[PDB]
Amino acid sequence: HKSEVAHRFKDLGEENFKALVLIAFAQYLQQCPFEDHVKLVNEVTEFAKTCVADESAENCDKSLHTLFGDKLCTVATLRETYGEMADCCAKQEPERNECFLQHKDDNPNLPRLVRPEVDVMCTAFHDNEETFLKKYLYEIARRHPYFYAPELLFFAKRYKAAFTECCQAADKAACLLPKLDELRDEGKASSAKQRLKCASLQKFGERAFKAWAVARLSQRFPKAEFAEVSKLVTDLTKVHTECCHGDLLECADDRADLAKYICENQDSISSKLKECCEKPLLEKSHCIAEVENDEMPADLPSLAADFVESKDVCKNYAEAKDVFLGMFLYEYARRHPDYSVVLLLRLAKTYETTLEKCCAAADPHECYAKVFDEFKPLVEEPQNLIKQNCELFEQLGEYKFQNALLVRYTKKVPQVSTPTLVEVSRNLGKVGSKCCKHPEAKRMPCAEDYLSVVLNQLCVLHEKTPVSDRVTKCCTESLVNRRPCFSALEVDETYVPKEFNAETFTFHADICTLSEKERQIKKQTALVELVKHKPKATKEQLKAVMDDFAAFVEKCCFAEEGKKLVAASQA
Ligand SMILES: CO/N=C(\C(=O)N[C@@H]1C(=O)N2C(C(=O)O)=C(CSc3nc(=O)c(=O)[nH]n3C)CS[C@H]12)c1csc(N)n1
Ligand SMILES: CCCCCCCCCCCCCC(=O)O
Ligand SMILES: CCCCCCCCCCCCCC(=O)O
Repeated sequence: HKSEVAHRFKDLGEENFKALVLIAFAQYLQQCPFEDHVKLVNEVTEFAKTCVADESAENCDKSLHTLFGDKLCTVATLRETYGEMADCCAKQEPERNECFLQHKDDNPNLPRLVRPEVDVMCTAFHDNEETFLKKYLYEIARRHPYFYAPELLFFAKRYKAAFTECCQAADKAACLLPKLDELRDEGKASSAKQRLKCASLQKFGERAFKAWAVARLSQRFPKAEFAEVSKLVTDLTKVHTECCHGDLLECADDRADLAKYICENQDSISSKLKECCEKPLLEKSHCIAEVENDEMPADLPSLAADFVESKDVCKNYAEAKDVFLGMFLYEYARRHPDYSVVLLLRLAKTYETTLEKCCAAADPHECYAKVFDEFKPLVEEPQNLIKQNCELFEQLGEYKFQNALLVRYTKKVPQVSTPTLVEVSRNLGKVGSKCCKHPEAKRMPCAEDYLSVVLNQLCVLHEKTPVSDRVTKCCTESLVNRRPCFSALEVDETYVPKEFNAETFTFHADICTLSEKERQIKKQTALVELVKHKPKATKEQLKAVMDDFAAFVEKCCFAEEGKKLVAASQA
């Protein structure tokens, strides 16, 4: 268009425009205070209004990158605060913005955000609602420079709904705190899923990402033909490649073009896209990315005809292996939306290995004739883990299930630090409470999403501080074999028990006033140290020690009765 900034202002609207501009500047100038960014937003917005009134006005014909880069280089504190980022200003726009992207700090050293009191938040939300929501956008954008800015607007509007409803209820804290914990966890999980998917795209290559996209899209859109799914996978791969690069402009236009195409070909893709495609342009791609699974045609034949019993299995495979394997993934994924994506990739890799061996053997047809039998043990393994863990979760509670996982994982790998074993087991316990409530149709896909972000953060700290050879051996393994190995870990019999420290098991009455979360973490910390001290302790012996601890904590609310509890448990 003649004035691109005017076109953006008319499409997004003034409110969304200012919010997106605040996020854009906060992701590049992460160290500048909130008041400086509010001034920059008002200046860009006032300039955009001159272009809407007259697209032929001065500088209105410049590109968004030029206008943004020129405005980024007008900051007086650019040389002193960001240093090498000021050297980017001596380059032309094609190289200047790339120089800006290279200086985005994915891990800035900013202090933790502290949740204010409920009465303070509600008062602040009432006094100045706009700056309240803008402060949220500023703090999260500067801490996550690659966070998709429209998705950040999606969270900000949910905070507005949370404070609007809860600050007028009879009990504000009971209403607001569960919603804030939900928005906090989903926000941290969103940025964590983006970082993992971007890092996996650079390491494992584009082929592995397309294989993942084929499986997930075929589950999402089972009524679509393979040519349609393959066209969506190509566009989706291009979208993620650029969104991972950091250029917000190219990322958003790609997602806009993809959502526009999907909404224009609903009859060839899915029937569940009626609601998402009626939403505004800013919310299309985000909505489609979380659309519900469509129903399968139900008239789908078996896969043995095209992939097992046909005489041209090796011929069609030799013509284009990834296309043939992609068609195998497409057909298997559209028929099993209850499987996890990594499970479908597990079956595709098995079918790929089989064809490589069989198509070169003497009798290929007889060789891969029983390939589907290899898929059954691979499918039963996660299914039996879901039933085994959800049944154990049903007998116990969330806290008791977390303590059950603590003893299991401490015996298997006691070399891991105690706060890590506690934090991981608590998160794995929340995975069980969230996914075991779903029916079996959504249990395995639910577990995959939450386990992928928990197993990665377990090794996000273990890669910086290695302490176990078995843990780091399977976080360097393939992505489809990461979870199966963690389930295949065994008890370390060659582990000498840790020395008994009296100060470790020593407890004081200060834990009786602490919150429930604090008393649990303190009790769960001592449970790991007990297993590290006596890994050969039976489940019956361990329960007797835990039952005496719950009774001693109730009676002591000191050190005299604690000495008898240590000596009795040490026998
Ligand atoms: C910007 O914050 N300032 C606020 C305010 O609104 N705080 C809210 C509160 O308690 N919040 C929560 C959360 O739920 O923890 C959070 C946590 S969400 C989050 N935190 C991270 O560190 C991160 O990396 N990613 N994500 C997604 C953010 S602000 C909001 C405020 C209100 S009155 C006042 N004086 N300050
Ligand atoms: C039409 C798009 C085809 C995309 C390529 C599909 C290749 C399937 C390979 C299956 C095994 C992959 C395992 C892995 O990459 O981790
Ligand atoms: C979320 C990044 C892509 C945004 C555009 C979405 C286009 C349709 C995606 C369909 C759902 C895919 C979800 C997934 O692959 O995990």
